[PDB]
Amino acid sequence: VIPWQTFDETIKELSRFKQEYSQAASVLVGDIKTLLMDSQDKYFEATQTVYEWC
Amino acid sequence: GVATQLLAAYILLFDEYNEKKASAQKDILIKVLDDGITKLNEAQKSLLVSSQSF
Repeated sequence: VIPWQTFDETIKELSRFKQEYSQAASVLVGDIKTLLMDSQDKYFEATQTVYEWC
Repeated sequence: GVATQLLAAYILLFDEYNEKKASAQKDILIKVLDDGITKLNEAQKSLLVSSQSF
């Protein structure tokens, strides 16, 4: 009359969805942030070198 | 610190044209500038790598 086992297992699958997706997402987001900072640094160096020549 | 004193010595000793220390002076200037440019470029590249490290 209270299928609490099935209820809890449902909640388990539901939570496990969001666990997996947070896990997959945040790593790649951090990779993006790294590449953004790297491109920034390359840009700074290139512009600096040009300006110093000019 | 060395550069600013060498250049002041250049201005002071060559207000006029002494022909005797003329040839040595060019050697001194070439030596100090070829040293300092290399120093500065290596320092900048090291700082760039240090910036990229984060």
